Amino acid sequence: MNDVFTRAIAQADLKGSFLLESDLDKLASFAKEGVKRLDAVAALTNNAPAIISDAAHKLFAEQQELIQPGGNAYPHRRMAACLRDMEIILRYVSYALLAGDASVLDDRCLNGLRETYNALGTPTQSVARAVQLMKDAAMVHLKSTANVTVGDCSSLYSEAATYFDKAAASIA
Amino acid sequence: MNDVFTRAIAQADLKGSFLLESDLDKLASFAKEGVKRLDAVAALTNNAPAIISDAAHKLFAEQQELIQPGGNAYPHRRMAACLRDMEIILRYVSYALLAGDASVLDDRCLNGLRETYNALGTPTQSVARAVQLMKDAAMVHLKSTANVTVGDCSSLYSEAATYFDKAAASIA
Amino acid sequence: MNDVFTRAIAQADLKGSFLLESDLDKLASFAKEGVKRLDAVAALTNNAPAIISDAAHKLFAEQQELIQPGGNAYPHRRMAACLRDMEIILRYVSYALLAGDASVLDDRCLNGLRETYNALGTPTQSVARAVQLMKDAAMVHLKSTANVTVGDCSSLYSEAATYFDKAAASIA
Amino acid sequence: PSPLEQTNTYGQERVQANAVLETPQVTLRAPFTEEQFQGALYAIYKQVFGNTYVMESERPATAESQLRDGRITVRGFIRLLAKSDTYKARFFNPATQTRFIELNHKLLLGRAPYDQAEISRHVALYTSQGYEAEIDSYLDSEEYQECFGEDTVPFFRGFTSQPGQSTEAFNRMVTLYDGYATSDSEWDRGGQSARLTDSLARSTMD
Amino acid sequence: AITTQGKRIYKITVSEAGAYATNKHRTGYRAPIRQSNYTLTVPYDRFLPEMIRLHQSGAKIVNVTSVIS
Amino acid sequence: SRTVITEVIATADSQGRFLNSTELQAAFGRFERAVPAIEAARALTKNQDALVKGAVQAVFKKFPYVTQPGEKGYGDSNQAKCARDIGYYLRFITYSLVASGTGPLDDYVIAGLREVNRAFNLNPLWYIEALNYIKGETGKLLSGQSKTEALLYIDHAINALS
Amino acid sequence: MSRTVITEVIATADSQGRFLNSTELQAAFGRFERAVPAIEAARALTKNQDALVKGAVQAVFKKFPYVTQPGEKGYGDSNQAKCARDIGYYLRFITYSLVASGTGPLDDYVIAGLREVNRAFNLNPLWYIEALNYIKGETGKLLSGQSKTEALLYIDHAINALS
Amino acid sequence: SRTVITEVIATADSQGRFLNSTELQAAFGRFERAVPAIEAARALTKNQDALVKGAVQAVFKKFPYVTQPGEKGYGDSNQAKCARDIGYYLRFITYSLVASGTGPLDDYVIAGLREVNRAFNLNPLWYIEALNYIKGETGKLLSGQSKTEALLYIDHAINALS
Amino acid sequence: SRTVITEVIATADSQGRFLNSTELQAAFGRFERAVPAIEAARALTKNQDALVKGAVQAVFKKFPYVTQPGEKGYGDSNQAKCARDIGYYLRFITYSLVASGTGPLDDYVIAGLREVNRAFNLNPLWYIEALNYIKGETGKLLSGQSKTEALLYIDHAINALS
Ligand SMILES: CCC1=C(C)/C(=C/C2=NC(=C\c3[nH]c(/C=C4/NC(=O)[C@H](C)[C@H]4CC)c(C)c3CCC(=O)O)/C(CCC(=O)O)=C2C)NC1=O
Ligand SMILES: CCC1=C(C)/C(=C/C2=NC(=C\c3[nH]c(/C=C4\NC(=O)[C@H](C)[C@H]4CC)c(C)c3CCC(=O)O)/C(CCC(=O)O)=C2C)NC1=O
Ligand SMILES: CCC1=C(C)/C(=C/C2=NC(=C\c3[nH]c(/C=C4\NC(=O)[C@H](C)[C@H]4CC)c(C)c3CCC(=O)O)/C(CCC(=O)O)=C2C)NC1=O
Ligand SMILES: CCC1=C(C)/C(=C/C2=NC(=C\c3[nH]c(/C=C4\NC(=O)[C@H](C)[C@H]4CC)c(C)c3CCC(=O)O)/C(CCC(=O)O)=C2C)NC1=O
Ligand SMILES: CCC1=C(C)/C(=C/C2=NC(=C\c3[nH]c(/C=C4\NC(=O)[C@H](C)[C@H]4CC)c(C)c3CCC(=O)O)/C(CCC(=O)O)=C2C)NC1=O
Ligand SMILES: CCC1=C(C)/C(=C/C2=NC(=C\c3[nH]c(/C=C4\NC(=O)[C@H](C)[C@H]4CC)c(C)c3CCC(=O)O)/C(CCC(=O)O)=C2C)NC1=O
Ligand SMILES: CCC1=C(C)/C(=C/C2=NC(=C\c3[nH]c(/C=C4\NC(=O)[C@H](C)[C@H]4CC)c(C)c3CCC(=O)O)/C(CCC(=O)O)=C2C)NC1=O
Ligand SMILES: CCC1=C(C)/C(=C/C2=NC(=C\c3[nH]c(/C=C4\NC(=O)[C@H](C)[C@H]4CC)c(C)c3CCC(=O)O)/C(CCC(=O)O)=C2C)NC1=O
Ligand SMILES: CCC1=C(C)/C(=C/C2=NC(=C\c3[nH]c(/C=C4\NC(=O)[C@H](C)[C@H]4CC)c(C)c3CCC(=O)O)/C(CCC(=O)O)=C2C)NC1=O
Ligand SMILES: CCC1=C(C)/C(=C/C2=NC(=C\c3[nH]c(/C=C4\NC(=O)[C@H](C)[C@H]4CC)c(C)c3CCC(=O)O)/C(CCC(=O)O)=C2C)NC1=O
Ligand SMILES: CCC1=C(C)/C(=C/C2=NC(=C\c3[nH]c(/C=C4\NC(=O)[C@H](C)[C@H]4CC)c(C)c3CCC(=O)O)/C(CCC(=O)O)=C2C)NC1=O
Repeated sequence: MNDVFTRAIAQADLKGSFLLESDLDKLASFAKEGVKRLDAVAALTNNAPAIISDAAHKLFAEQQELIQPGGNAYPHRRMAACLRDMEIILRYVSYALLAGDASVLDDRCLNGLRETYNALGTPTQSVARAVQLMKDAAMVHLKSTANVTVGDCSSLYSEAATYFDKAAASIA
Repeated sequence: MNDVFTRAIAQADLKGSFLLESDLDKLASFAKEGVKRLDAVAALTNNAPAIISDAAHKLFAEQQELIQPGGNAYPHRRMAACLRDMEIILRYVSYALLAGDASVLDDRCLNGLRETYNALGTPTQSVARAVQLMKDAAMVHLKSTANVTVGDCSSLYSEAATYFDKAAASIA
Repeated sequence: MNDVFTRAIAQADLKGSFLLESDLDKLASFAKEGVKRLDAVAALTNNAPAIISDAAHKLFAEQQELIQPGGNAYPHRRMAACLRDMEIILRYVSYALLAGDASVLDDRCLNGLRETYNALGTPTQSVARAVQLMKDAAMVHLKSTANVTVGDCSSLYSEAATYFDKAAASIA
Repeated sequence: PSPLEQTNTYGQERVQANAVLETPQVTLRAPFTEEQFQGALYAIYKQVFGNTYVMESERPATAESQLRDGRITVRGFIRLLAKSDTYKARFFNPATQTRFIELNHKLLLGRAPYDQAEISRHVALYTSQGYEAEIDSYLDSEEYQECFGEDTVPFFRGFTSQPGQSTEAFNRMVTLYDGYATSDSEWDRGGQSARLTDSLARSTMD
Repeated sequence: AITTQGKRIYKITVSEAGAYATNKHRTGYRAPIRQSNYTLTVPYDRFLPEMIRLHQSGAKIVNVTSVIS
Repeated sequence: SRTVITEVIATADSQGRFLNSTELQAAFGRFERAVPAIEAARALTKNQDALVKGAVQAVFKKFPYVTQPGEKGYGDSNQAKCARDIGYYLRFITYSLVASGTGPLDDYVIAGLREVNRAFNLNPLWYIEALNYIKGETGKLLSGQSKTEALLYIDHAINALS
Repeated sequence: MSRTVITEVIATADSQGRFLNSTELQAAFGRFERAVPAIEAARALTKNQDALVKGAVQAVFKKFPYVTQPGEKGYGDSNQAKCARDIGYYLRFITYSLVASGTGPLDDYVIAGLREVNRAFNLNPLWYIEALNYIKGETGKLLSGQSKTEALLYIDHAINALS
Repeated sequence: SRTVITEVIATADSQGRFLNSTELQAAFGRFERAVPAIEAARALTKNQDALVKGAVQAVFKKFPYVTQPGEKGYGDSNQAKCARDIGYYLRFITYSLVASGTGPLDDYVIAGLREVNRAFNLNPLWYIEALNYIKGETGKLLSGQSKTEALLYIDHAINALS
Repeated sequence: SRTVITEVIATADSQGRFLNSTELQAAFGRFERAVPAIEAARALTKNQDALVKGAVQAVFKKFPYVTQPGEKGYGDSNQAKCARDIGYYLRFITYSLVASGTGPLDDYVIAGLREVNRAFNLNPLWYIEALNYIKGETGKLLSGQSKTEALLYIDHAINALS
């Protein structure tokens, strides 16, 4: 389970050379962006109830067969599992965001989810669509400037979007 | 774990509709005759040591390749496993009878026992023959009406016979 | 586990007969040579750390592409794992020698290690030269009669040879 | 450098389970705060029930409150949790007793069983003294205690050589883990069939 | 357990005598060193195995009191 | 789900022992208690739409501000969802009555209730009010054995809500 | 999976994550030195198994003759054949454990599950107790010295398992 | 691997919450100290070769008796190996600086050093005086908080070797 | 309660080992963040009364249907207890700022919050909105860092309320 720094260390060790000065500069730039990254992670943490709820209402507006009798999340426990998997996906993406790279998900969170949802009979595309709706809600919250030092987190918005979309692809 | 009544509720929720009138009338008829099934399983349980003793006695009467060295039940441990195997088979079928459903029997005994015996080298037809001796002794002790009021229990005998039938089919 | 005497008794049960006089003859021969067996196993135990050390020396001199970076022994935790591996495999083959029956080797040592190493990325061929260097180092101490009465153990010597041959063909 | 690259944890991620070798055990020793009360509880819950989600209404408030006071060790709370009906409903209820014992090994010792002789002995114990006796055997087994302790949360010690452990346990729990996502409910049909029995069959003979 | 015998839990007060400490040191401190004196709650059902395992651990019982009667 | 026979089976299986007199007595008791429970099931079956509409309008009486725009009760589709939820509750109560226990009810609503309540801000007091109205009106629809047992199912669900 | 001296030695040494110390090597030597009298006992008991089994049959008949009465489970030609086969199995396994110099063969082969056999088949151990008592009475002259007490130990272990 | 961000991320994952003030505050501290530590590691890379070769010579000036023909220290490939190993030690120290966590040392060299030394009879004290040499130079070649943290990491490296 | 150094010492005693870098850096983090939290505590010390009052009026305002007679909002003792509650919460918030951690706030209000919330009909969202008001004035009273961590602590209080 690697961050940008730890991974960089890993491949630098793989070539068996010292860290390259340019790599040092990239890590320094990451250090510069660290405060923005912490703002982003804190914002993601703060708006967790609102984001999970809003994603739920979009999902349920656009799909109803999930809640139909026998629908893949029909009972209260099963609907709760439906929502809590999407929130745990948010959990792990936030984890990667603070960690600064997308290794942690493919390491542990989405290591074997495909076969799990096939075995559960879960339609993958539904989980994917939930992921993009989570993405929409998340970007909506992150573009907010509430009580934050103004700047340019466009890199962070794009990179969290990469998290979301690659996780959604891995769901498939 | 599911019984025929529980499976009826299951289909009721699968269509999402309330319990019907005809099927609930059938359930009431089952409830009034539940005493019959209770008496049948009571006869099974009281005569269970006798039933297993007689079935095993005729089992070793017909088959002799087991008591000989290299037989599937030669050492005390192996035929002990055999004996408790028939014991467990009859016990789980009695559970199925109380449920009226083989789903408990399937979930307990038949989820993975056949490949278990394949790995062990145990032949299945021997176990099926043991099951049929089980049914012979069981119907002998149950179709007797000693110390109990007499009545029509052909449905109960048929249900127990069919449950041993599906058990034998699953194992072999 | 199943020692040589245990294997004799097991095959006797498989044929369901008493021991032959010739059986007791081989078993008495094994019992009388057990003293030389104990001398051999003591030779193993006394030099075991030394043996694993110099065997590793010949291995890594023979194969330099591993201690260097990018090798599955580089990060020096893999030093610990590798050394423990030689230690434990020599320990189990010592167990096999003492018992005189390679069964315990097969069970406790090499039931499924091939998949273990392949799923770990370890090239087992290296392990095969590892164990043959192990025998090369050990046989010197075995021939060492320092502080022990001299004698012929060509039977024991060949037995250990075939033991490590089993280990080689196994892990290969 | 080598023609082929081998990173530090490379074995950890090529095997389906990496973080378990990195994620530590948890202990609850001295009076402490609600935050990691619930943290340790969630860890234990994901641990013991094979990555099945432990639904909130299922938990006994009295047992966790008593553990909060500490009249019991964590081991006693594990025992009481094993006595919970929902535990049997998840594992004892839909699965065969051999598959039951394999799952119980995985979830109470973190490792697959060593040999089919262990399987036979443990089934014999279950047959002789009912359900809870086998669980009490695991939680009273000495290697569990000395390896974990009265106050340590059980974890997956698989993918890690245990003192005098069979070479088969690694392979079996590799086949049995298959990631975080693998739940052992009555669904997914994997917690019902005894995946290990075929491998265990080879152990008795040679 | 539910039986009249199964109830009547008995409190057990345990001291890590020198024998237990010597045993634990040589077996290895795979668990944190906890203080010598500690009370433990043990029902009738598992009453025997408690001081059995403590005796194989080398520890000795301080005293035992009965919760019920 | 969990019906008296199912706990009997599972418990007997636990200790690895056959059935005994006590569990057969419990099964017997279930068998005679089923008939009043079946009658209660019929009574709640033929009154379903009135049950739903009365509960929704009682919620209106105690919680009319909920129907105000910008809140949950506002919206025709929202109210269709309210009625559908209450109908699901009553159907599971019927399953509970026919089950001689709370097995299916627990399994299909009580497993995961407060979680969704927090999720969509679904106040359990709303459903407490709805089931209190159902209790009051079943005070008229039913009588005697069926009334009392259906009341115990409904107020068990209520206490689970609380 | 039979328990013997060397096998339990290997298991214990594997258990502690250690090699074989002085104690296990000395125990192995003791096993080698004690095997030869066990070998003599096994061979001598192998020679004269016919007389032992027939005398055991008549002795168990003499102890409780009522089992041989008609209408009892002991009466019958098949019953006699089974008695002879069973006692032959006992002496087979006792010689086996003498050879292994450990009760483990007997343990696994008979002592595993014997009790449920006796309860499910009403075969009270008393008849097999008498059989083993006759075996010890006859072997009190068949063997000598160490082999005598060696055989006595394992047959009495079988008795204690039966009792 | 192991580094303050990674312990935080694990103890928030395996514990199952969202992060609060303490851990993000630690992240603030790490992301701010990066520049001192990172330029320090840059300097270490900038002066590494003198460090390693003078470390070899320092060992010999303290351990000449290990060098004579007929004992372990004698040997040309032996020498190349000596420089190689101390090179990795310096290297992993640099990685530790970059990660701002004692992790890389733990994962690679502190993981299982003791028994491989016992296998090869490698006296850790050798590496200890090599690192003492290293700290003697870094006292001058580096300044302020950077020399502080570098000294701290190499001290913990000795404590491992100790 | 616990401060950051409390987890520091608890962990270090848990492994029974001496403190390495990371927890000492946490000690820093706390020390340099102390001052901003210090003026945050200063401000909250000066402003408390109006904060409590405005919380009372705001919760009466955006929840109008609780104010009228016949429910929780009506009854003088009710809003007296509201005022004492808000005073206690923001005092624990000051404690959180001083401790630079959730310790006092958590172990004083957060423990057992939900079961009390439905054990006395006290709607939590009442308290979420009270703390939202408190955010309302603190968005003007404080500035910079003090504002930032005060915001975070009141956010965590809300999050545990939510
Ligand atoms: C592990 C090797 C092995 C042993 C040890 C063995 C003993 C043995 N003999 C049996 C039958 C029997 N054995 C006897 C002999 C009895 N008659 C009396 O005098 C005495 C109590 C005793 C002999 C002294 C009899 C009469 C039966 C018939 C029981 C029946 O089938 O009803 C059975 C029950 C299985 C069956 O009835 O077919 C066993 C286990 N069989 C084996 O394969
Ligand atoms: C209690 C924990 C804590 C947090 C979270 C925190 C945030 C924080 N973010 C900062 C800078 C910043 N913060 C942001 C992020 C914002 N700007 C835009 O991008 C977005 C609207 C928004 C993203 C959420 C940016 C972009 C900077 C300046 C850095 C840069 O532009 O590269 C600063 C420095 C203020 C300055 O010197 O001007 C702080 C203190 N401080 C803390 O003590
Ligand atoms: C605690 C367990 C339990 C037992 C043992 C029990 C015996 C029992 N079975 C009954 C019903 C009965 N059960 C049977 C079935 C029996 N008769 C048939 O011939 C078969 C041989 C056999 C079943 C295989 C019959 C015929 C009745 C009476 C008819 C009826 O159900 O009304 C009744 C009610 C008789 C009455 O109300 O007048 C009793 C007391 N009841 C129990 O609650
Ligand atoms: C603690 C367990 C134990 C051990 C270790 C043991 C060793 C041992 N080996 C002996 C004889 C012997 N030992 C050996 C074996 C050695 N000579 C061969 O050259 C080989 C190089 C080597 C074996 C690999 C031989 C050949 C004899 C002579 C006995 C004979 O004539 O067969 C003796 C009797 C005389 C003496 O004291 O040396 C002992 C005690 N005895 C024990 O009770
Ligand atoms: C029961 C006895 C037993 C055996 C047989 C055994 C083999 C074994 N070696 C392993 C890892 C390993 N094994 C090795 C050694 C190999 N790699 C290099 O190529 C060397 C040349 C070569 C040594 C011959 C290494 C370096 C690892 C570390 C791989 C990793 O951690 O990912 C593992 C996985 C986890 C572990 O135990 O460390 C097993 C199970 N383990 C046991 O407990
Ligand atoms: C460690 C990381 C992690 C993963 C990978 C994970 C997946 C996961 N999903 C599960 C069940 C579930 N998961 C879902 C969610 C999906 N199905 C529906 O189609 C929804 C549309 C969709 C949501 C987007 C549902 C509905 C269930 C309940 C199915 C059942 O078991 O009956 C379970 C069973 C847990 C238990 O109940 O004990 C797991 C482990 N959970 C985790 O904690
Ligand atoms: C076996 C099941 C079980 C029982 C029986 C149980 C009772 C129980 N109450 C306790 C203390 C306590 N008891 C009380 C209640 C009293 N103090 C005042 O508030 C009230 C006037 C009064 C209640 C009417 C309090 C407040 C504490 C702990 C003090 C604290 O929280 O610091 C404790 C010790 C520490 C604790 O867990 O709180 C136990 C074990 N807990 C259990 O898990
Ligand atoms: C709940 C579902 C379930 C059941 C009931 C079950 C029975 C079962 N049979 C087993 C093996 C066995 N089963 C038998 C019985 C067979 N051999 C005899 O000769 C007969 C021909 C035949 C029985 C009629 C034997 C002898 C073994 C021992 C394996 C062996 O020695 O090869 C074992 C493992 C060994 C042990 O229990 O000690 C189980 C658990 N397994 C399950 O998962
Ligand atoms: C297992 C069968 C099942 C049940 C029981 C169930 C309850 C349920 N009702 C819901 C929506 C709803 N539920 C209500 C009803 C409440 N809100 C207030 O206005 C009323 C006072 C009160 C009615 C008494 C409303 C208005 C909605 C729509 C808005 C929302 O909560 O998302 C939702 C969220 C998803 C959706 O339906 O769009 C669930 C899970 N869902 C199920 O699949
Ligand atoms: C498991 C299902 C079940 C329930 C729920 C149950 C309650 C119950 N108790 C009864 C007898 C009764 N129960 C009570 C007790 C009540 N009345 C008093 O005023 C108190 C308010 C209260 C006691 C504190 C009384 C007074 C009677 C009638 C007289 C008698 O006890 O014989 C009756 C017979 C009346 C009828 O059938 O309508 C029922 C149904 N019985 C059951 O088999
Ligand atoms: C990155 C982590 C890492 C570690 C910990 C490490 C230790 C290490 N030291 C080795 C050799 C060695 N290293 C030393 C110690 C050095 N030479 C002595 O002269 C000096 C006192 C001292 C330097 C100051 C020695 C004596 C050997 C044995 C050389 C041999 O016998 O072949 C070897 C390989 C065996 C060989 O091919 O010679 C390793 C793996 N290697 C690593 O890559």
